Amino acid sequence: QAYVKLQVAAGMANPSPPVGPALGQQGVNIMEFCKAFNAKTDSIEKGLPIPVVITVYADRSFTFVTKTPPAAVLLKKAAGIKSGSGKPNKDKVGKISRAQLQEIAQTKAADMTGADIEAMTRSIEGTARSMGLVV
Amino acid sequence: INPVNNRIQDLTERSDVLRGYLDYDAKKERLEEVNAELEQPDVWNEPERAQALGKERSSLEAVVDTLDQMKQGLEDVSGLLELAVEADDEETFNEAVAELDALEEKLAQLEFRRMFSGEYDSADCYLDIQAGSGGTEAQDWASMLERMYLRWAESRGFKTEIIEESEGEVAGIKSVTIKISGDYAYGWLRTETGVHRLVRKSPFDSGGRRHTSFSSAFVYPEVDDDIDIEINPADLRIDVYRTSESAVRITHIPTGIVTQCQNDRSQHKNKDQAMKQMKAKLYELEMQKKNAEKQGSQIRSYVLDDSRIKDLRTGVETRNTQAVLDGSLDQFIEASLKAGL
Amino acid sequence: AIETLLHDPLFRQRVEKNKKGKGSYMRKGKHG
Repeated sequence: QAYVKLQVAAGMANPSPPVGPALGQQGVNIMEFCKAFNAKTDSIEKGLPIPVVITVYADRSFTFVTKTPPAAVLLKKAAGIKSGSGKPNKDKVGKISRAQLQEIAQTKAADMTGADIEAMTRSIEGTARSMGLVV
Repeated sequence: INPVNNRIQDLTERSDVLRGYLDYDAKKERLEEVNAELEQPDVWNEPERAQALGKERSSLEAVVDTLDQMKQGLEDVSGLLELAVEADDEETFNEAVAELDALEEKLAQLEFRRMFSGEYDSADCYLDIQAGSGGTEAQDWASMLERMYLRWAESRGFKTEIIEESEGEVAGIKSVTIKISGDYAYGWLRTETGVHRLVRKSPFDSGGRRHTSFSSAFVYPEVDDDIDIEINPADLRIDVYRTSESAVRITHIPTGIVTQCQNDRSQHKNKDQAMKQMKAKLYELEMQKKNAEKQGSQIRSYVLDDSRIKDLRTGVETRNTQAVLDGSLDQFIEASLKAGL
Repeated sequence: AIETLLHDPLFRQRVEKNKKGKGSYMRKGKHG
């Protein structure tokens, strides 16, 4: 019932220029969602984006459960780069160690629907490669 | 530490300058209204318009956002420095010293971006120096100008090449086409299109009278293989002439403007070159027209007697005439760029 | 139309009249 993940950094309260009508398309108010986000934030670090479930009920009171931070941002943070890569196979911008990736993987485990952390690690590695960083 | 100290303030100053140049308040205002519009859900019903709005917003945010970051980043750096000072620890101090560089670099990049607004600034270009009416003196002046420009190019790290040269019988040059080559050449040189007023006492004159000569420079970027428009075969005239058999002149009839080439050894090569030049010229003219639609020719006055050079439009004067002649004209060009003429 | 622009009388080679040399002689000064 109108569930979509679509938002930017958690520290930016009431993101109307990035999101705008996408969050306030249905009958729920713009103030509420922002407030909720803010509330969520207090238990975690600011700066990073965070996705969340938007099950918009008819009563104008929505249930919501946060997920892990975006795959990309986390990956970036271990790398230590702002812009990833333009034309990655021709010239390499940076590179990552596997141990770090593995470490990163383990912390997400709650949201990750999988028993094996190895799998997660390899997924992360793949993602990194795609971005443009030879492991 | 003194250099580090110097760097903190200087960076801030330059940021401030940049902001001023931008005239950021207007931009901010624009963003605000745009943001509001975006927030209203009826804008996305019409797609193209919505897209346009989105495009508008982001850039506005980003320039302004960049500025904000600079303001804030600088502050943070300052705070760090203060902390270091307070607590005699080496690592902190080192950090303070270092972190600032990146911000400065970013600022520089931003400035560069601001400077080179036009789409073809990055590409290499064709300088074209045609001498005045006067006579020998004019030719001499033209030659001098050419020399200056080549020296400037050399200083920059640009690969110069003479596409065409026509010589003056007594001295100097009647006219000369020069292909400059390198990164962002046109972005610098596009400003220096126009007439240049030399004023000096003529050695070619028997008497010691004081002569006033002119010479146009005209700069156009290389746009070959990218642009869709092509010259109509009927309007294009090819023409051959002797070197000083090999050389080729091209003529366009509707606009009534020509371009030539004599640097290549065979005819075919020359003709192609001419065509390339001609198309570039056409492109330049079209863009100029467009600009005009959207919306005397003398740009600099080199007075060698009183020993002052003064770019007219910008209003920057210098007395080291010799230096300027030798290719130290960067200063003028940057000023011009800043002005945004 | 650059060549035509260069041609215009605007940009014709001026030469400054002498004050002490050849064309020196003025019959009547700027003031009496």
